[PDB]
Amino acid sequence: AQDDYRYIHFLTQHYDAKPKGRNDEYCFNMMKNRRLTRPCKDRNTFIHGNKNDIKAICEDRNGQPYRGDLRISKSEFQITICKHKGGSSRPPCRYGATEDSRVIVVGCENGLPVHFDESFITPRH
Repeated sequence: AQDDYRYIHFLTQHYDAKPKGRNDEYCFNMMKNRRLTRPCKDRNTFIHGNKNDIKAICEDRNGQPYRGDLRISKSEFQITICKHKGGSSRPPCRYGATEDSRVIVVGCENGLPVHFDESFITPRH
């Protein structure tokens, strides 16, 4: 069908793949690169994982319906949450990369995963 226009926006924003650095200057170089985080937008999750498996959170099986609209994934995805620590004004802002490795709640629009909830907590954290 080739419906690869819609959630490319989603996978630019959130999804990454290969955090080669899960540090601070990782997230600061992604602050500069992605540039939707000016003047230092604080929290922002990147997801790392298989790209086809992000797509297949909007199956129904491999991401089951949570709260009659939303999806909760099957697989634990890596999430590197660049969460801005320290002084929040001018660059160098830097970021507190707090990694979790957990199931994610996303939401689908159209039947493709568009939304990302950063609200989902595990009962471990």
